[PDB]
Parts: sequence; structure tokens; C-alpha cells
Amino acid sequence: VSFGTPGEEQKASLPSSDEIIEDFNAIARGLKLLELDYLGGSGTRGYGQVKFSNLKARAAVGALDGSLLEKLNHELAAV
RNA sequence: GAAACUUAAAACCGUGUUGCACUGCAACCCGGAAUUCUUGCACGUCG
Repeated sequence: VSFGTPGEEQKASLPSSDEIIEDFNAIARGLKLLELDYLGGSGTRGYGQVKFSNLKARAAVGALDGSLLEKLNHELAAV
């Protein structure tokens, strides 16, 4: 979570706390699509069925906003 | 007046550092995007 690459004609800013929910919602939506798919190989002949378990988020560097880490753990609760 | 060289001999020479102090130095990601994937019954034949 940082400024990123702002571009030559823009005013740089940090992503709001509403935008971090929409990033984590697309991660767990893309991890539920992988449980129907097969992660490399033959796949259509029965290979590579995969499963996720115990997905949880932390804060490794720096503090968060407050009551935000627990609602990022709820987007990951449905895989 | 006609007749007898202010001539002869003598180095503008001897000694002496264009020498002493001084960083081609400070700042800079060989970095950003990309599924070793697509098709395939361990099966057929019996005086």
C-alpha cells in the first residue's frame, strides 16, 4: 500500500480504505475460480485439483486504519 | 714644404632547480508485462 507510479501528468495519492476492500474482494474471487480449475498440466483429464485452507491477513509493516484488518479477513473467509 | 700607424697586448666572465600546497570527486535498482500450455479410455482378439 503506497503511492505507486503516479505518471508524469497526475497528482499522487494513496488508495483509500474503500479501494483496499475491492482489491481483496478480487483476490478471493480469483482464488475461488482456481478451485474449479486445475493449476497447470492436463487438467481436463483429471489433473491438479487444488484446495485452499486457513487464509488470513496480517500487518507486517506499519499500522492500519483500525477496524480494517478484520473486514479484510472476512473477504478471505469465503476463500 | 717634400719624409716618420694614440699603436701593442685584454673572453662581459664567475655562482644560481620554474621550485612549494592540491583525491576526476559527489548523487543514480539492468528495472517494468508474459501459465511449459492444447488433443489422447492400459485396450483389443478366443476350436
